[PDB]
Amino acid sequence: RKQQLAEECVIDALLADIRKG
Amino acid sequence: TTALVCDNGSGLVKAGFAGDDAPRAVFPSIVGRPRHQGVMVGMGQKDSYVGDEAQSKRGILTLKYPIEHGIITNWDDMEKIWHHTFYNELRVAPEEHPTLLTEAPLNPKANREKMTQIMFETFNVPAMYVAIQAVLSLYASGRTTGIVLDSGDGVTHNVPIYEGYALPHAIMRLDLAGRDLTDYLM
Ligand SMILES: Nc1ncnc2c1ncn2[C@@H]1O[C@H](COP(=O)(O)OP(=O)(O)O)[C@@H](O)[C@H]1O
Ligand SMILES: [Mg+2]
Repeated sequence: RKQQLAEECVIDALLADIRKG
Repeated sequence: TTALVCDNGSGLVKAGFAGDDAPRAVFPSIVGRPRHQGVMVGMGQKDSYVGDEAQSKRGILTLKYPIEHGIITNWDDMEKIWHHTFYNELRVAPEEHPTLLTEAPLNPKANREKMTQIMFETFNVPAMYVAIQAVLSLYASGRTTGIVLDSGDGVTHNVPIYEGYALPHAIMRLDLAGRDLTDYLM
């Protein structure tokens, strides 16, 4: 132990389709 | 390949392409037939008239609506409606275009069956889909949730959708719409 211690979306899709028409 | 949208409503057929804002063709769903003694010879007398031609010549035509309350009753008139809206209104080949069609909820399944069969055999396509009108109305609203009251000429239905999940036990269809109001105004 001493050695170890030393080691340490609906909205976006639908608006996209609206702007596609 | 641009897809096709064709809302075959009870009153008005509305068809056009994807990625477009206004519908390309909006015209009423009527098939006219002559009801009088054709006395003049020749001059392009037709056995039938579809759409706005039947609207113009409506004094001498019996007009028939092939859709009543969302259900297609007469089918050869419906084929004439589809042939007119493919080849005259839109002037496109159905052999090279996928086609989305609309439908009221709680429809008879045989309408979907015969729609699929005619649309895959008479006007054979690469692909087809049948949707619900209120979901497209919620798409055009651009939002996520809500209740949609869609009221055409034959069908008035309420569809509630929360977070992109429809609730099919709460769909409420009523066959009271603009044609019934037209008959009541008569
Ligand atoms: N400006 C208006 N005022 C009142 N009613 C209208 C108006 N425009 C259309 N309508 C009614 O709305 C009904 C449905 O229109 P629409 O949704 O296009 O029907 P369909 O798609 O079933 O042919 C029509 O039958 C018509 O009576
Ligand atoms: Mg309508």
